[PDB]
Amino acid sequence: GITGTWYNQLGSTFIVTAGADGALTGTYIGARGNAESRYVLTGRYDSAPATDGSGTALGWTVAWKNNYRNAHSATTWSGQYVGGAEARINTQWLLTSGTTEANAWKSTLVGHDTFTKVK
Amino acid sequence: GITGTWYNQLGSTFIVTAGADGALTGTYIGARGNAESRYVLTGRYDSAPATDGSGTALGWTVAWKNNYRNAHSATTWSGQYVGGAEARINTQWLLTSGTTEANAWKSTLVGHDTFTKVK
Amino acid sequence: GITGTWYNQLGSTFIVTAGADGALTGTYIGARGNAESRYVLTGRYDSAPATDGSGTALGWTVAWKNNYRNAHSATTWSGQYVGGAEARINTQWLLTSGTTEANAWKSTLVGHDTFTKVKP
Amino acid sequence: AGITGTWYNQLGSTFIVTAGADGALTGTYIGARGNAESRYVLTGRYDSAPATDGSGTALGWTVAWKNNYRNAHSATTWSGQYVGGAEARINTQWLLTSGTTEANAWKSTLVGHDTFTKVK
Repeated sequence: GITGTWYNQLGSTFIVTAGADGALTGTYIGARGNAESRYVLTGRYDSAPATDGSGTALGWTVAWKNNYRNAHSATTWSGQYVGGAEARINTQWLLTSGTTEANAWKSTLVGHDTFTKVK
Repeated sequence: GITGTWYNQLGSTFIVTAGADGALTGTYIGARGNAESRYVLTGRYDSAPATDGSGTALGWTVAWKNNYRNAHSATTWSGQYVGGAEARINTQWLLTSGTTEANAWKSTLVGHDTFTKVK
Repeated sequence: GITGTWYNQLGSTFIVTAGADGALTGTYIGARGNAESRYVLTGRYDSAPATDGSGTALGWTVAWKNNYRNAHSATTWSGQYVGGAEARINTQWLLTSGTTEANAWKSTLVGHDTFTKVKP
Repeated sequence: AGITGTWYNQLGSTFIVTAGADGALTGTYIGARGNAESRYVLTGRYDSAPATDGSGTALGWTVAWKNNYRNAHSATTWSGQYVGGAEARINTQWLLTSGTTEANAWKSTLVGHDTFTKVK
């Protein structure tokens, strides 16, 4: 149930394929929906989750460089998939920007996001 | 630079390869260091970093399932590689465990890890 | 504005008074709602926020010890109050438990809470 | 409780705290510069009856970055544990939230870690 298209609250889309070996691969698209707004995503997920109502643990990374732009940063999302009619991926995220050593204390933003199969 | 064998403060080993396409691929070997403790890692990095002294942003994910055990959890690391002599990768991490909706609020741990090429 | 009784999505109640000197003081009441689940809270907030439509930064702590029990843990919430129609405080939080050295890598939980003056 | 006194981080900041019998933490945070313009009030909570099995003492505290001389419209919360001994330390994780507009709330909060010791 993870393979497919997921949308967040702020306009982004990510298309992902969950491979049988635990791999997540796809593309993350920023609000602009532009070719310049498409980035590669890669991650991992628990390919044999509990069937007791627990979610399916997963994570993925996007580095914010493509052929058109580079923000010298990477985001990682860590969270869980929950299936059913109200299916959702609930995540918390870390965004790290390349900095000098003196500025390393403010290198990393933290936040959360929920994705759904419909907008 | 990034490609090689790295060690965290606690005794774990991260064997990584950085591809020209921005990809990170490798294997994580927990403190014990036997086969049952090896897990697949995948991630992404900024393959064209700034030239002004800043680090190179990167992230990766490990899902804690292999052929021998499954913890129904995944860790994502978010940070930056700082080169020179005494190369290091400084990270913050998020470990999420699959949980029921009732326990979702305690699903994610956070910490920090620093990796070096010297055990 | 910030002073009052606020509720999170999971049933808890936050009773707070915002002092003129930037002090936050109050009581946190867990979902159960009985006296065994009342805890003291203390914090700080920006008492002179920007006038450009930014939120008001704030934070507070609750150690999870009262006269009835002691979880050997403490939670800090960091966030901003956003005024308006349906006023809210958006926060992220860190809960650290006391642990030994060998287990300090799993001491700290991270999460997020949204509070409103209207109870779910 | 071992906690009262002066604590230093590696980046050059100092904090002076008093640990109250009731679980109160009160004090002053002094940034690297060292002058009055770099002094701010701190308040928090700690576990006043920690376990005796060698586990750390959970605590947290908040500073809002406003004094009489300046206002950065932000606040930090530190969540951690005190570990006693000859080389006592407070190990923490922190969140720094800045007040922002709603359109920028997604980049409102930084996370990091810091360790404080009794010797500079």
